Parts: sequence; C-alpha cells; structure tokens
Amino acid sequence: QRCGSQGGGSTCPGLRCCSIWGWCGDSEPYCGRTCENKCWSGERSDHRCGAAVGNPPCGQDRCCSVHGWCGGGNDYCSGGNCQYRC
Repeated sequence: QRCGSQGGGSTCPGLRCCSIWGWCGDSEPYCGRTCENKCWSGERSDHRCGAAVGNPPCGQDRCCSVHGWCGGGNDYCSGGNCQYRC
C-alpha cells in the first residue's frame, strides 16, 4: 500500500519498509538505499523492537520476535514467534 511522503504520510501495515516512492515492501528497493522509513538501517543498537519502543524496524533478514527483540532464524522469524517483519 501507499505510505510516507509520497503516499499520504501513513506507516505501512505490518511495519514493512516504505520506499522513497511511497510504496510498502520488504526487499532491497524498499528497505535498503532507496528506503524512506522503517528501513533496515534503522534497527536500534540494542536490537529491541515492538510497541514498547515505538515499533522500530529490524535489519536485513531479521524479524521482530513476540518477545520484543530483533534477530535471525526461527526463534525470531518463524510461525508463532514473530510479530512483525517475518
């Protein structure tokens, strides 16, 4: 869906990346160098995520677990352990 400065100012549903062209997605064109918000480069240095810290993004191939930390692999990305960017 649309998002960001070109798309009305909304955040993407699912906390996906908003590209500089105002569309939501999860690949490099959306989350990398041509990302406007909720980008891979925005992960907190302590890796926390979830509502308590303003739903920040996680980095590349990392997911926000239901416990509120960014990480890679199953404990973070699969089935019932992941809350966003899965």
